[PDB]
Amino acid sequence: MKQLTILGSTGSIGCSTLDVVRHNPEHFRVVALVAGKNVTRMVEQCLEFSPRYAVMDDEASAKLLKTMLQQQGSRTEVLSGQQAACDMAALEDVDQVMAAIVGAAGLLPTLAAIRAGKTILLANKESLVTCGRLFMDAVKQSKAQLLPVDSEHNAIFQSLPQPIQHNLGYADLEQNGVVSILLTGSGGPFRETPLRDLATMTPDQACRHPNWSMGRKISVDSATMMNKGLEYIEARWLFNASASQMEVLIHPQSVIHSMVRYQDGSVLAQLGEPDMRTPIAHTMAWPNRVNSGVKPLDFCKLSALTFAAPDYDRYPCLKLAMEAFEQGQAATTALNAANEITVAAFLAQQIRFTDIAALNLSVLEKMDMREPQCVDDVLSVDANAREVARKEVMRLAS
Amino acid sequence: MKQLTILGSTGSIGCSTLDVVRHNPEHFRVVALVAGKNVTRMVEQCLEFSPRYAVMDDEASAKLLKTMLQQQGSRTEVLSGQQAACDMAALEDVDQVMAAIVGAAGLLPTLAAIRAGKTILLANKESLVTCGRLFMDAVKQSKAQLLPVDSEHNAIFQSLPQPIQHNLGYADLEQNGVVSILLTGSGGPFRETPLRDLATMTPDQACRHPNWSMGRKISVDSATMMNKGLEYIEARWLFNASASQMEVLIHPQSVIHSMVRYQDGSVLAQLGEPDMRTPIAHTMAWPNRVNSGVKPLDFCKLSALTFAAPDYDRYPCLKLAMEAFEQGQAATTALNAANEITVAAFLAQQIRFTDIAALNLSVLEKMDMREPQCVDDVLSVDANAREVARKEVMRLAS
Ligand SMILES: NC(=O)C1=CN([C@@H]2O[C@H](COP(=O)(O)OP(=O)(O)OC[C@H]3O[C@@H](n4cnc5c(N)ncnc54)[C@H](OP(=O)(O)O)[C@@H]3O)[C@@H](O)[C@H]2O)C=CC1
Ligand SMILES: NC(=O)C1=CN([C@@H]2O[C@H](COP(=O)(O)OP(=O)(O)OC[C@H]3O[C@@H](n4cnc5c(N)ncnc54)[C@H](OP(=O)(O)O)[C@@H]3O)[C@@H](O)[C@H]2O)C=CC1
Ligand SMILES: O=CN(O)CCCP(=O)(O)O
Ligand SMILES: O=CN(O)CCCP(=O)(O)O
Repeated sequence: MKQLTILGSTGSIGCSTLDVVRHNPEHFRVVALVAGKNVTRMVEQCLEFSPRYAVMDDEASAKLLKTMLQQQGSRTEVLSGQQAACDMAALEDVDQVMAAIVGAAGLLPTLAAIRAGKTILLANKESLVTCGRLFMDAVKQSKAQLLPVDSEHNAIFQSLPQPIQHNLGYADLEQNGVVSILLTGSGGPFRETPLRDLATMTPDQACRHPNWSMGRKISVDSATMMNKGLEYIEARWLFNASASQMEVLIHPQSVIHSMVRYQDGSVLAQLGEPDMRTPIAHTMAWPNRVNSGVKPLDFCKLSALTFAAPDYDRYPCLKLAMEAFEQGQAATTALNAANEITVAAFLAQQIRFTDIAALNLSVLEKMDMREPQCVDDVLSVDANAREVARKEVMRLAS
Repeated sequence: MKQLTILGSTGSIGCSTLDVVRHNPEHFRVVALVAGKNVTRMVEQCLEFSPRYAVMDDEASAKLLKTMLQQQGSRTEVLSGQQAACDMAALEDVDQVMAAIVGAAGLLPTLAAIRAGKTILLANKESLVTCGRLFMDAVKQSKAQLLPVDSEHNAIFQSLPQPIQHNLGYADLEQNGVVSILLTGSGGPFRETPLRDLATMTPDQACRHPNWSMGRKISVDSATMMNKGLEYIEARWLFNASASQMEVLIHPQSVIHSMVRYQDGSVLAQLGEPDMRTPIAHTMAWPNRVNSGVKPLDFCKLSALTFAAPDYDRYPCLKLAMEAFEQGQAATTALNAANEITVAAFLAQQIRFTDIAALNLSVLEKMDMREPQCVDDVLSVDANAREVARKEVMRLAS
């Protein structure tokens, strides 16, 4: 049996992860749950799975949680704060850490798991994007194995040969017959929206993905295709790919999750229902397999699968992220930090949908800072670009 | 470097194979070529690649070949007949044998390669279909590794995990997380032809595949979907799959070549241009990769990819083959033998297109014979069902 600490257990991926455990009691046991403010969800999960520990990031939420748990007679002890999260990710009995906190806030707890040599089920993409080579150095230095959870990177992982799978980010693609990595695809809920209508799209409209049920941040990133930009940066670190070995493709139907080109013409791909339990269960069981709760993909009830090239006028964010990689880690760290702030601003109805890409570009220009040489510098650049992002948000606020 | 005997070098797959060699002189060398009657093609290939030996099955064709070769000053020695083919497939210097003769005639030379412990690049599907468990017993008994060349079985092979790849036909699918094998797909050139028009389709119309350039036999089998029936039988032996672990799906566009379901919902698939150099080059280089001459599949210039369930009224042959597997090896051997005769009859304009499935059914009923216990019995059943098939052909001939 394998034992998990789940970071961000109350989110969409954390809930999908717990459902995989729920469908496989004899293979998986949850030792610790870690979240932020969602008390009702955490108390559902603590009473159900009886974890040893439960962390809420915010102190007042931990108090409410302990009151309900101690009333029912639960054995789950409640802690709080960032360091508690880091300690839960480094427990001796833990075999796997589902890194599924949203944004760069999940960096430090995820790095604690990596320093303790845990198997990292990596979903929290903003952490790798913002930390870059320093994240990959930390994994190599320790005894830790990265298993990508993100639909796209998991699909690519499953379509890569074993020398790559067993030396992720350090193996050579060309030596193993890989020409490029094909990153798909959805294109968001405003794919077919007229360009001049994009600015009037509300948060509720941006969070209604046709195929995916996700958190709010990641759903807005799907709409702007900043998600694909962040996954592009991430894929280059995860799979040791250069700009010329990367491709980006819109696939509206979200059936194909991503692909890998090979020298002989072959393209290996992962397919299935647009449902995160599948890739989550891939990593939890790898190199074996388990049932995830997802039913078999019925090919006779599908929409015709199409592909199209991404239009940078429709998706200014994609361009921002792809060029931020060429600009370096300071700009990338600054971009991700800015995108976190502007997406939050958009959801709070402070700015318009298309203001996300305008203000993101603005923050990047106003940032002038040295390339991070350590994790502290990564957080200093992140903190400083958030300050700038907030100022710009208020420059477009009613 | 690796050295090949190519069986059926002058056919469509043999030509595709030689083009892979042509694109990789430093990785591949042809020691021997083996064909039937196509003298102009064999003399092209002997003068180009300067093989040690060249076999033509028919004696008069070997004479014509030797005349031209000895005039130019070629070092290639010409032999003839079936035993010569078997000896070429068992030469000490040979590393790989491309089994690409059409029909059951390729059985014995392919079995010679298997007894000599060669790496079998298996394209000749009628040999495995007609020989069944006895073919798989011969491979296990020897030091031989099967690498499927057929578009579909190669795609499946590339989408299966390594324990299956390294113990093909003897490994357990369920233990390795495989739920089913998804076999696609094209549906032939008469897919959208009205049912009542099928009987007036000419040989020339049946050999015009939208996506594939193949030999005539295999193209008619695509039109009746007997090809998919033969690949269904073959897939069950190659990958140790039961009826419930097999699926059949029409995919008109021929972009996806076949897929594999997994327990967690995952479906791994191979994609690419409909071009046999790709899967051929997969096997020749495996587990490495080489260039095959096939360009990268442009996803932005594709037709929408559709899938549909096969209709047995449109494709009576598919039903015949799937049920012939339940009926045993004698019926399967008899069916394949009958289909060889009727497809030949159709191409020679002796019977109509839809007469293929009628006469195939007829032969099966009139056959009453014991299950083969050895290779000799397989050939006795094959020989006897050809006799019957010929009689039935003349019962519908003008
Ligand atoms: N959902 C999906 O289909 C996919 C998500 N991802 C990525 O995975 C990550 C998770 O996304 P998703 O689950 O959708 O986001 P959600 O908004 O649904 O949930 C995020 C989780 O993180 C927790 N969290 C936030 N801040 C902290 C903190 N500082 N300390 C500890 N926990 C915190 C939240 O707790 P709480 O809610 O209690 O406040 C919540 O449980 C993201 O980085 C996303 O980009 C990648 C591919 C797919
Ligand atoms: N073409 C394709 O895309 C695919 C083919 N296959 C299978 O692979 C095999 C090859 O098919 P394909 O190349 O299309 O067929 P072709 O008709 O194009 O060629 C068949 C080859 O076999 C040779 N041959 C026939 N009889 C004998 C004999 N008795 N002794 C030695 N050689 C002989 C022919 O020689 P000659 O022409 O000189 O008489 C020819 O070179 C078939 O079993 C087919 O089902 C499977 C998947 C795809
Ligand atoms: O894992 C899932 N994602 O990454 C979100 C996919 C939606 P997109 O393809 O529009 O980014
Ligand atoms: O390798 C190629 N084939 O098997 C022929 C494919 C055409 P079909 O899918 O119609 O059988």
